[PDB]
Amino acid sequence: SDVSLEEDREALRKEAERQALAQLEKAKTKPVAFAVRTNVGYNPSPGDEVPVQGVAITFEPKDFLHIKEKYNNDWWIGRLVKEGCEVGFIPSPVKLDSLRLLQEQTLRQEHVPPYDVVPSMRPIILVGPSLKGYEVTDMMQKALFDFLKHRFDGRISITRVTADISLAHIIIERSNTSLAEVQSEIERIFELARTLQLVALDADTINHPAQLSKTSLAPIIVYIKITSPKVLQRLIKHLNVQIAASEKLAQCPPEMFDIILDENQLEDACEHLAEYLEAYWKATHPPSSTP
Amino acid sequence: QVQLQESGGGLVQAGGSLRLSCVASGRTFSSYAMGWFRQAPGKEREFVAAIDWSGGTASHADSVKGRFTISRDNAKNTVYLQMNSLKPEDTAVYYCAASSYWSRSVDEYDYWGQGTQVTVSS
Amino acid sequence: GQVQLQESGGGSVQAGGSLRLSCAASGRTFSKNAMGWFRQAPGKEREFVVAISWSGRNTYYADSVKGRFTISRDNAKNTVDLQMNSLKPEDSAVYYCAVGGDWRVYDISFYYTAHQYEYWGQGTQVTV
Repeated sequence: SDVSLEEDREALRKEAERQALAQLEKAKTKPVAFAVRTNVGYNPSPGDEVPVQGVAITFEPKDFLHIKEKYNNDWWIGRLVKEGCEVGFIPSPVKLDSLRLLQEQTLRQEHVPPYDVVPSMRPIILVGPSLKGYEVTDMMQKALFDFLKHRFDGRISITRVTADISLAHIIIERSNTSLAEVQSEIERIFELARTLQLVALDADTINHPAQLSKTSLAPIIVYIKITSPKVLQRLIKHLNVQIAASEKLAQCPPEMFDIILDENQLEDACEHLAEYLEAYWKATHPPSSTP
Repeated sequence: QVQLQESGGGLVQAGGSLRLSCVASGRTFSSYAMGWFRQAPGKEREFVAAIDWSGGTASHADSVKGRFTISRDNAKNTVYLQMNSLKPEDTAVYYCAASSYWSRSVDEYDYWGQGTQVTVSS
Repeated sequence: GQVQLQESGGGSVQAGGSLRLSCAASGRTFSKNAMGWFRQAPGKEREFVVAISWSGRNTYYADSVKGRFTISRDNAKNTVDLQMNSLKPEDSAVYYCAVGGDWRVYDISFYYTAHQYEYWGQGTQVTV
């Protein structure tokens, strides 16, 4: 019986792999259902019982994953958001938590959830050179938005966000001004990125990347940096409040920004931002997803 | 198998506030996205709100945006639905459900509660 | 003893100086393993310095060395290099390279934790 059942199970496992593989090919051109940012890394092992052997996706902490379908309770179908990465099998939180426990027992070693749902396209948010609401920063950011609207026409959505999305004590600030409106704007930003178009936000209340680091918006922070305090004073002529936060932005650790635009010429800064966003467009629109 | 139990339903008034809760069994609560669905009599249940695993991301139906707020605490295995500005159109049986996926489709949820009835007097 | 981590590039430098450390791994290809550097000063407990992911896409530095040190990795040659610039006397210690364990599921804290590293070099001295 032990031999006969192993033969029947091998034929059943072989057929399940063929259909699982066929389901994977269908998912190459399917729309992205949602995206997650990972808090863990995953190195697939032969014993993980992947629906198709060797076609589980490897990823690292803080990676972004585009999810296409639910295969079963243990497995999703999706891809790492990176050029050259194709759709594969991604473990669900149910599966990841069991693999994590097995590892801890093997090595004799309440975890934070491994995935956070984030927008399918990370929203672009500009910070710098100084405070928003003033002419110098507003003019330079409007110049960058106008360039993006032309360079990425038909591929980008630019929208204004007047709600304080940093509130996504803070109790007093939320009492100043409505979590309903903030949550509504958050969901609106998620919706704008659903079809994988680039999303750029004119967020009035976001002047520093620490104000939106703890959110699930996972934004692309673009730092328009005027390195010379004298040039800023020249352009301004409330200088005191403006010069202080430009100093504050310069003090920020560099890894808190995704792009630092410190080029001495504005046209070179626009090309730098355009090159970065074209690479992000490629990473989110692989050639295999278009047929 | 996760068991879910809703509570908090009853007879309420338009303009008031009501807080529903759902307690889950098992030790894998944080591995599931939690959703709330509501059901008119004789009709199929429809999406209300969903909250992701850590509670950092939520989605709300258009008709309840700004009025209803889903939340969770993984330490008590509990999901909440804060319903403010109750309208007569909110009268329904409310169900909580658990999914290993992220979704607002009924078919992609794996475990369901028995529901709790909310009647909003006009 | 099939796995061996050979380290080179230590020595003594004047403060504000620079040095390059390197570690060549042999015995395994270590293609999905992290690789990092720890250091230990006399009378001080061992402490994390820097680590690089198996892919080379992600690096992790201790705050005490951020901006001054940089790590790189050549997997074809199975080597890691640590460029240390603007060296300070508090950087004086024996530096050990290490290969991460065969992690199946891991978070960022694995990179900073010595007991998550499986193989170690013998150490190289670095003074001021």
